[PDB]
Amino acid sequence: GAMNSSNYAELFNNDIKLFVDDTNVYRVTVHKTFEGNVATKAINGCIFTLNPKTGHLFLKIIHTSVWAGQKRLSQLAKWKTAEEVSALVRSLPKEEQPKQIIVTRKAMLDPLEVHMLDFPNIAIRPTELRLPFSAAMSIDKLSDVVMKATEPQMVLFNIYDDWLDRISSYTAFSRLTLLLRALKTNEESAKMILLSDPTITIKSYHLWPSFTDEQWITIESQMRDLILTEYGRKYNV
Amino acid sequence: MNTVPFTSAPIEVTIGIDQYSFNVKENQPFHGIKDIPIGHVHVIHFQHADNSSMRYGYWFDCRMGNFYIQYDPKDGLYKMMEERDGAKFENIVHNFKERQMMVSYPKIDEDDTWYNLTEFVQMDKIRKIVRKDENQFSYVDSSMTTVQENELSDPAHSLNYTVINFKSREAIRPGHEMEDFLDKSYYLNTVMLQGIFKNSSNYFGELQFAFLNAMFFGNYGSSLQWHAMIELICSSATVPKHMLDKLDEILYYQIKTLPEQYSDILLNERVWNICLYSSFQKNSLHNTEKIMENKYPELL
Repeated sequence: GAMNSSNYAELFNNDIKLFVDDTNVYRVTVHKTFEGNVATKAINGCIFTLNPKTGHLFLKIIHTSVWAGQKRLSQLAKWKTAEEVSALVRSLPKEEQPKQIIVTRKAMLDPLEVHMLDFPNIAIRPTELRLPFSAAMSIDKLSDVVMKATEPQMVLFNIYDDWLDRISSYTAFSRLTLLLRALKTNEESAKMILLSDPTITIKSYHLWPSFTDEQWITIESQMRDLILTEYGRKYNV
Repeated sequence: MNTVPFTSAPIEVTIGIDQYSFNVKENQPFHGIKDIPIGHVHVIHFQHADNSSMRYGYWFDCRMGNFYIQYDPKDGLYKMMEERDGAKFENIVHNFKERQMMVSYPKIDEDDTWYNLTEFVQMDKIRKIVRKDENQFSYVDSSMTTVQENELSDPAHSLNYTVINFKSREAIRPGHEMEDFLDKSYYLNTVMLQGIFKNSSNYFGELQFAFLNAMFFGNYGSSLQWHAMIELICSSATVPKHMLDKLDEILYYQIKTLPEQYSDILLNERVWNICLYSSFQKNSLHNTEKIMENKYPELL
């Protein structure tokens, strides 16, 4: 059944699993027409498919051409997500195929179950966790490859950089969720915290700055403070 | 007009014949049911006064043989049996009729209810769903599970309804996942109608049989089968016009006949709301929508 606070350690065991987030697949700008009606313009999206144990991110870029001449795009977006995840599983050698896929939104369950009928032993699960994967497009290098794509493209990243050399996958996932939660709550403030000291750079092969263990503790504190402030604002408490 | 004689009635029991029912007292001189209309299947059903658990009964067609009921004190139930000796049977029935120890099948001349509930139901199809080939009649009860329920445990005592599963390779063509899941027309028309049932009459026959087993025995698996077969039609954008018109009549008579007090356990809220208000066929079941809105507006 559903992934929650109770069965959280299961994410970091030795059973291969992937999280799938579809919240950036179908993306639009809403604008006025000459006649003063409203219309949407699609922009490039992505499927966020993440191994929480290894940090391996399978970023399938969704080019705006996939929506051309299609109806009910928010519904199609769920099925296109399930098609691309199914294609990804089929492309992996048997020993690399996930035993579980956890969808971040319950609306993905039926589309993914139907696309994965050929894999009856792969469990498709919802989660009660409110994961901030929607903020993936606040990571500058992920945003850049999505917006520059001129065709459908899969790009592979490690969303943890080299953190697993120094910390466990539990701690790396906690750091990632806190960074993404901050970026989601106040993007400008989160990015200011990450880049304010110009002496700490992002390696060409990394997503996040090259913080020492001590600098990560300071960064993580600044992100928690950003999140609590913003909360007191939202809720006048 | 055919007759199902009873050897005796040693235990107090409610006896059903089709949509009718009679209370019989322990050792009441009851010797059976006469004037049963030829041309239809019939069901004779039982609920013991001392154990209102296990409704059970027998589907039969009097054209296929001479049937009687005899209580078995070892197995503790009223059993259907075939009398192979024509003269012995005619002589038994004639005596019981002369002594007027039989109830008459109480059909009102105007009343087409039983025809309307059994229009497509045929004994030969019943005998493939309920397997016991040494008998020409079929036993069903409250607790019998379906082949589909068993997959998800005695195969001899199972209801072999056609398995319908919306999230199965059978239902979904590779490369047509979304199309086939949101519009079940290929599953209805190619897999089920052309492939398995051969025609709409056999499909409706199974649907009507599943309803009647749900209603007369509170058979849960039968209720699941009845709903799945309705939902497969209502979830198909492309259905022959004659099938939709016939489905509206079938369901109308089923909803008309259901006891008002059993709507809560025999009607699936999700399926009916989907079929009448969201599905492709939401505007194709006028008679059914009108009786459901007037009789069970709570469910909706």
